[PDB]
Amino acid sequence: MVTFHTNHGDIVIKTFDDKAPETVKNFLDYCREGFYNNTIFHRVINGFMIQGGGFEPGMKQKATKEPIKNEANNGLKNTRGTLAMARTQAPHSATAQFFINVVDNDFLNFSGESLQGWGYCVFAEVVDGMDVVDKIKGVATGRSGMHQDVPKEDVIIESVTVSEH
Repeated sequence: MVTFHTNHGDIVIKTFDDKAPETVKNFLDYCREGFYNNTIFHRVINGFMIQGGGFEPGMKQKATKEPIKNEANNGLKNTRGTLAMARTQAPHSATAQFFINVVDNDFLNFSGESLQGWGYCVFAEVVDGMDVVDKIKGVATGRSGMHQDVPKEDVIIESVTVSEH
């Protein structure tokens, strides 16, 4: 279990370790090491998703570890409340950034091991705190340089709690 302690409340997450083993290992390593502490949700698009795990207040992008294999061929779907890894164009480019689907986003789902089909790897889901996710998704946003949909007031992950068996 992972809990993001945000300045708007707790987001409580169950991870799908066996379905996305490299992804969950990467995520938990960042959690346990404090990487997500003092990071923001820097991209909030109502009716789509909320994204974080990369920037400190002031839009300061942190150094990450090397990227991970895309495990989206695990059959898990980007339904409302799931977490998936953000990434750039290359399939195996995810590092620390993740997003929470706020509606079902079928168009993000894996359809093939290809540039257009690889999709976005689901590795966890919110089990409590969707009210907090729903508060975040409705905040006022604007531009920061190249970035769009940046909350005008910082939505901050202050700390995390990891519990494992």
